[PDB]
Amino acid sequence: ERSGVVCRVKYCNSLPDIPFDPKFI
Amino acid sequence: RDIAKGHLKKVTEQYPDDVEAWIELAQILEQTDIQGALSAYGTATRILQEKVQADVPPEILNNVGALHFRLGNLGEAKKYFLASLDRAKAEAEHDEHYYNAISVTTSYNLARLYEAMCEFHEAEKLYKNILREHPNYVDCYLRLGAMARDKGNFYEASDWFKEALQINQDHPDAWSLIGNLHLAKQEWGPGQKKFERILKQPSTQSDTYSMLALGNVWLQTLHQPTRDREKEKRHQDRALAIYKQVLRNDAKNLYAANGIGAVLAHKGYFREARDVFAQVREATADISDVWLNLAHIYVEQKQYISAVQMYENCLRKFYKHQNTEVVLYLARALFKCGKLQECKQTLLKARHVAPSDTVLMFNVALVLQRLATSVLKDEKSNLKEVLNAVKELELAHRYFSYLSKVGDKMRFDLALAATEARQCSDLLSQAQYHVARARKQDEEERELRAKQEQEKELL
Amino acid sequence: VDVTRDIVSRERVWRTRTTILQSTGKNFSKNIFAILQSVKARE
Amino acid sequence: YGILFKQEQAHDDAIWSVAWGTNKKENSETVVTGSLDDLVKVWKWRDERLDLQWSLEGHQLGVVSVDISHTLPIAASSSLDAHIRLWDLENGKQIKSIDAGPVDAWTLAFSPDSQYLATGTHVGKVNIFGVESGKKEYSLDTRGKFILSIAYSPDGKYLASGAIDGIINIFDIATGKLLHTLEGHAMPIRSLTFSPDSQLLVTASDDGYIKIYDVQHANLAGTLSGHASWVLNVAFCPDDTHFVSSSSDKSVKVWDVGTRTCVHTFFDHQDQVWGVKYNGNGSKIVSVGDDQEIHIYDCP
Repeated sequence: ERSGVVCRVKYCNSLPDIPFDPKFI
Repeated sequence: RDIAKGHLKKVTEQYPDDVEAWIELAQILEQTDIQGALSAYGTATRILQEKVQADVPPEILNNVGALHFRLGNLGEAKKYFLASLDRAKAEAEHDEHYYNAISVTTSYNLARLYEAMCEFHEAEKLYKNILREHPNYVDCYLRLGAMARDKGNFYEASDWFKEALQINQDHPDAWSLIGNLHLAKQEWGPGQKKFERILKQPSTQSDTYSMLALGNVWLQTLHQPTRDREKEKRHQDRALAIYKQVLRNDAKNLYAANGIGAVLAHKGYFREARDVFAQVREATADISDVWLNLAHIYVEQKQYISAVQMYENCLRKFYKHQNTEVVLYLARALFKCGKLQECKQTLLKARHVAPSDTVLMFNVALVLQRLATSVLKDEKSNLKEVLNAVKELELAHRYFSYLSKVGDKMRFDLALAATEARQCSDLLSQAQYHVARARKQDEEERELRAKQEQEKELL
Repeated sequence: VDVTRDIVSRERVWRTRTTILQSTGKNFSKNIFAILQSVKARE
Repeated sequence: YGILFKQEQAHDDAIWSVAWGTNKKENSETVVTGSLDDLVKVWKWRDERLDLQWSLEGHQLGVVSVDISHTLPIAASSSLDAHIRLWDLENGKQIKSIDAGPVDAWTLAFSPDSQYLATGTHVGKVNIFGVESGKKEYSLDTRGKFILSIAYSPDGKYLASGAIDGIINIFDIATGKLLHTLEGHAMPIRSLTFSPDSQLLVTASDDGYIKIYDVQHANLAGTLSGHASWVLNVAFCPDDTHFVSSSSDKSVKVWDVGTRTCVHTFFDHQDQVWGVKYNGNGSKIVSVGDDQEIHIYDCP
């Protein structure tokens, strides 16, 4: 309407964690 | 390695009694395509049977189960690990080859598999079996910690993680995971300089993962009202400096480029952002962040019909049925009809799992207000919908009252519901105006159906 | 102990942390640093 | 063991709650559904086939809970509207609308004698309502953050509450006081089920952990790992031998009470299942979800 919907707009950035692939003998 | 590939496809078609030729085929194929390694192991399983009916050594079978772990073949991967452990048991006397140690890492893989089954009970069992017999091992010590991290941070999750540093303070993976715990506590933002400085010893450096974590904890500082105070401008340029550093040491990191595009988008260069995010977009689509950040640009051009589809494309991961910030970032300047009522439906979906939010109950009141003023002003509309309009704005006024009594807001007090209250009062007046018009349109439709009744009597 | 070196030698790591961040294609950063300098040309 | 009935596109919008009547007050013959499309569809399961008996409206927001009385052929519905509408099923007519104003309303539960009506509230109180009065008789006040899940003891002697971050609160409904404040979970609980003998209790959090607690001394009988997603709904097999698990990954694992074993899993909903209930013995199993398609699972 008079103004848009409110948001805490952030261009965030995530991180992958440690994979732990099953090991290869 | 390329010459290895050439020699391997120099001998794969051949057979000068090829035995291990498939073993060293797949031994480089584990970096590469996994299916090639599968095929190599497939005929390698056979080739140990014809010269003599010899059981396949369990190192092969453990590794092919390890391949199927990253494939969909999880069940026969489990069968591979079982028969691997049996064949290691069939290596009854081979402590030279250390079948016991092979069983240790095989059990580690199988516990990691039980985690993929979400059989965390048996995962606990295998992990504690190994740690009670080889407590020097760390990865089992922290996957247990990771499992309780899935339950939560201040568990023995955090303590297995810290004792993993106690057994091995040189261990960068666990040390990173220490601050990964502290990512949950974002109020421990500026404190993460210290807990991500400990292994900024240059034996561990360069650690791209940690320094990108520094960039990320440095970017969460942004979107504050202190940018005009040059503070977040300095923060933007400091994150930019981190991103230049990781740029020079690695051109092919993608989380970096996501960071550069994010900080310049926070610098207001959104036409200068979709391009840099386009690069990581072809690089790999399977980064959940870039889906959001592109659609933020789209709604910044008000390109909703390019944005919300890619939002629900981000919803195509098997992570969470109502992620909250995604539908928040969905319902932003949503102004068309489905951008209003189906917007309400999305807000209801979020509210269903998140009825605690003040912002969400404010936003449903907002969108109900928008649709109420969409049906009473130039409308001249249906009876039933304007009957629903008074109830829905009454509900909206209930939330206007309810939120205003609450103290805590999203660090911006919502006494703005008060002007919505004067609005909804004049909307009551407008509704009392237009419900009379509804009765008028009802009586004229009655008279015209009388008019068709008489003429059909005439026919 | 002997178990530690005994296992970490014989296994292999094909999947680490750092090359997750690095992309499997070849996305150089000159284009990235060119537009980095280009926004500095607006500055 | 499989699916008997599948009900294609049973609702316009996603179902959130299910109610299948257990008795022989013509409620084994029917199903009650509660959805986002504001439709309370009374589904008469007649001739072993699922027919629409009534479609009830007026819940202006999406329905959060539906339930069927043990001792009566009537039903009740809640939503975000905070107008807990009470429904008569022989006619498909509303008995009353209990305004749990202004917003302070959550999922409901028919009492085992169907006299008291428990619900969750934003403050942490548990508000009890007269089925005849529509009035908040008394609120079971146990502080916390938000109340998400509740269940009566079917033998009518306790209450248990699941909160927004894993708070388990044990009550004596004969006196309405808190017995135990159990804390085995940290992540939100959406469903909890008293045992048919009310000797055990099931927990369904965002961790896939079915932590089963004893009731008579209020201790952990055992934790059971479940799906990969969030487990959402649970019902006991009424002969007190199994329990079913609705999750957030299009998958319904069926569990043994004792051996802690997924005795069966269905995958049949292509979308996230929300609600589950058994047969009067537990052979039939009803099941809803965002597929808007209701799957009925015969399980001998």
